[PDB]
Amino acid sequence: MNIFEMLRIDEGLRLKIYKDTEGYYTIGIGHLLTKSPSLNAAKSELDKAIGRNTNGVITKDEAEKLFNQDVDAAVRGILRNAKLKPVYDSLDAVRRAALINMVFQMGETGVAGFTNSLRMLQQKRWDEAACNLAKSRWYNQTPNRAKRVITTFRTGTWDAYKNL
Ligand SMILES: *SCC1=C(C)C(C)(C)N(O)C1(C)C
Ligand SMILES: [Cl-]
Ligand SMILES: [Cl-]
Ligand SMILES: [Cl-]
Repeated sequence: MNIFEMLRIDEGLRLKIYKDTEGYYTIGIGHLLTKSPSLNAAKSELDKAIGRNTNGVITKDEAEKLFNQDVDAAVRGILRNAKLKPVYDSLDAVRRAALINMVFQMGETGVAGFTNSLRMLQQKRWDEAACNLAKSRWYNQTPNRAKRVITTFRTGTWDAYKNL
């Protein structure tokens, strides 16, 4: 297991524009296109992202290209953020992946806002952190995915991703 395999499990792979869990136009391996309700706006975002006039459909290689960029953007976002960088630096490789996962799904700003959870993580109070993380819109809206990420923070193992 690694961050790519983890996120691939959590985000799936779809080669045609589809609506994510929040009803937002997405493609590939959880590549958010726009929050706009306009399919045309989403298609324009796609074309710009890929560098060609798509028919709202991409190849597996193109999906994986955007995925690589998105993982890199999540890491870059953590490292540039004053709240997230110290937490990330304090974590082991497995838990770092769990943090990258959260950033991929909700963005740098969103995760940086989890002040209490971040403190418990930095403190290495794993069970306390896990309970605190569950008290969120994030957990309520995507409970199976959040449960997997939380288990990863609680244990520092890939147990939540092994049967998957
Ligand atoms: S992480 C959720 C938990 C709560 C809120 C109580 C106190 C019921 N627990 O025993 C857990 C730690 C499972
Ligand atoms: Cl998805
Ligand atoms: Cl992009
Ligand atoms: Cl879920």
